[PDB]
Amino acid sequence: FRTFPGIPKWRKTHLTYRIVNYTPDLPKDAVDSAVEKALKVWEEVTPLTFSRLYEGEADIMISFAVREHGDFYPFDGPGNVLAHAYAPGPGINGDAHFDDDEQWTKDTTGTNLFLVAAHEIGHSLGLFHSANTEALMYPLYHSLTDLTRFRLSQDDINGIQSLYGP
Ligand SMILES: CC(C)C[C@H](CC(=O)NO)C(=O)N[C@@H](CC(C)C)C(=O)N[C@@H](Cc1ccccc1)C(N)=O
Ligand SMILES: [Ca+2]
Ligand SMILES: [Zn+2]
Ligand SMILES: [Zn+2]
Repeated sequence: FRTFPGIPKWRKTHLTYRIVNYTPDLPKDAVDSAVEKALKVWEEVTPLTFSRLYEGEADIMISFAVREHGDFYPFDGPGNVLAHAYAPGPGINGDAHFDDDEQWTKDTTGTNLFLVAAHEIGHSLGLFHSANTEALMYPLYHSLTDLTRFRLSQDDINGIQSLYGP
């Protein structure tokens, strides 16, 4: 497990993400919105303030890809999960690859570029793996994607209470 205290591998409580690429299916624009939303309430919980790439490097950068790349999770094509992501520090710091195999969709999900985002974004920092109802860890895209107040994992939130160092 990652996270805490005084935050992960960042000396800022004002971070960023970067959709390196953005597969133009949701569209690219609604894929940015799938991510950017996820981000938004992750910044209500911790003291952090996430946003898209202010400059330089980021926290969790993401590229789309996995039509069948073969990293972690499965390139399963449109439908299923999709992110074959791995941790903050390890990978292009906070690395996640989202099935460009999909045709991003939010038809309940099918696949929506939003939870690959949540799973990734929460995965990197340290709100990484649990088992609840609403959590980023509630483990199969049919989520509580009401990202107005998504209310992340309550356990992996106890790690966002670290991000929250200040
Ligand atoms: C983003 C979050 C939802 C990821 C979860 C849980 C997780 O944290 N795994 O590490 C997941 O990977 N679930 C996969 C496991 C594996 C394939 C990587 C799954 O059950 N996927 C469904 C996809 C799905 C989606 C909608 C309807 C039906 C089925 C499946 N392959 O049966
Ligand atoms: Ca898939
Ligand atoms: Zn990959
Ligand atoms: Zn996971």
